[PDB]
Amino acid sequence: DKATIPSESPFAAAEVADGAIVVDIAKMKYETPELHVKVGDTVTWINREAMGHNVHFVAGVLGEAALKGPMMKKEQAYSLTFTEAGTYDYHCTPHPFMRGKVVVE
Ligand SMILES: [Cu+2]
Repeated sequence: DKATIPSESPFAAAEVADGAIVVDIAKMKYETPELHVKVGDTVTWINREAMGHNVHFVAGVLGEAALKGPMMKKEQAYSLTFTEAGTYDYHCTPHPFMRGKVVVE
């Protein structure tokens, strides 16, 4: 896979890891819709809003399978550790007008 999943469950915003690269979700948007990171980095999405959101990568992007992340409640978080250079587009499953990308290089 081009990413590993530290936790299949969301977890509390306060539990975000030192060194994680944070993307806030607020105002029905990924607040950093184009993020550039290094191989080995952990990206953590944190939902800052009442409405639930996830991150969803279709099949062939992070590996063979689609990665449909868990729904994050307000002040919940979810991480992916990127292990290979590339450009990885994602969207929010319930809100597909929410689009983002992670560029690993
Ligand atoms: Cu959403």
